[PDB]
Amino acid sequence: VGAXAXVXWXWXWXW
Amino acid sequence: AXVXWXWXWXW
Repeated sequence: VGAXAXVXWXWXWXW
Repeated sequence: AXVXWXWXWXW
């Protein structure tokens, strides 16, 4: 849950 | 993975 990879920002589910 | 909760920075 964050900026980078996963959920939130950057890659995966979000911005 | 990067900045936030989990790993990298933050928690």
